[PDB]
Amino acid sequence: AKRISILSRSLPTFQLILNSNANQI
Amino acid sequence: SDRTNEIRSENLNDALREVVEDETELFPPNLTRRYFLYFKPLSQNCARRYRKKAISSKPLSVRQIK
Repeated sequence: AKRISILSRSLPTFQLILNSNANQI
Repeated sequence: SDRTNEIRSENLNDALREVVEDETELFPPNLTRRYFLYFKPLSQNCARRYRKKAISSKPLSVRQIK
């Protein structure tokens, strides 16, 4: 994202949100 | 050059420079110089021509230096 912002013109750590469709205990 | 090529590869001419500059690690200026730099005091002859007072070319004793 750092490169993307610089080429497409203070960025915190990015959050990873996991979504899944599989086994459910 | 290497990183400019690799950045052009993924295809995410001015901002390219600013990207490459920050992305890379280089040898700083000091470890690539080879010359020395000294200062030569202001001559009294030159300071008496253009009407200036030369604090530098005035000699001094060892007591007078505070």
